[PDB]
Amino acid sequence: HMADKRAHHNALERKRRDHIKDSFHSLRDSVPSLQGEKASRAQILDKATEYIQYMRRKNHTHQQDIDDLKRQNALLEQQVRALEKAR
Amino acid sequence: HMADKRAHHNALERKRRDHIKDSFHSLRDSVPSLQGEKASRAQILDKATEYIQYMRRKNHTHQQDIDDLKRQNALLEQQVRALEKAR
DNA sequence: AGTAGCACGTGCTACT
DNA sequence: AGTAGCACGTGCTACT
Repeated sequence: HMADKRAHHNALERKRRDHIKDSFHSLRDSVPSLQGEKASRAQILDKATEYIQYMRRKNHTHQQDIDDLKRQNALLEQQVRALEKAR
Repeated sequence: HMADKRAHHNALERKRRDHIKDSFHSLRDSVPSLQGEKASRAQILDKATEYIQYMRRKNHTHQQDIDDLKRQNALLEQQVRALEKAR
């Protein structure tokens, strides 16, 4: 019957929607701005998006800084090895 | 009437849900894994969560590496300035 | 044939 | 008094 066909479809929908609620919970706890405080689904999506843009830019600049200091370490190590050839 | 009260509540719900659909679109485009390809809402929430854990760890190690090279640049710059005092 | 996924509707709580 | 937000239901498309 229809009441049997609906109850089965409704059951499969709740179990799938409980997995989504768990994912919002996990995502909300992944953003330090929303961690521990009850936030709406609109805020979780938007803040995580802003936080991903922040992490990508900050990780990009840090990678640039690592390359700078490595090149600077290379010129310094070579200048020590050269100055150590003198007396 | 009820049909008037429902239509107004349904209208406010669609406009709010269209903003959430826009946020999933923005979030999906923030993850390089899901960018450009049609992904479900369960995947957007889970992959962004995995990508945030990845960015936080990789940004933490890069910050650690910047501190190492800076301390190493400091000992190298000092060793050059000392060796430059000789002849 | 069965279902994942989503648009849309609905009624309630808890706010403003 | 009005509504944001959510749990839950419902019917369809598009897959397996």
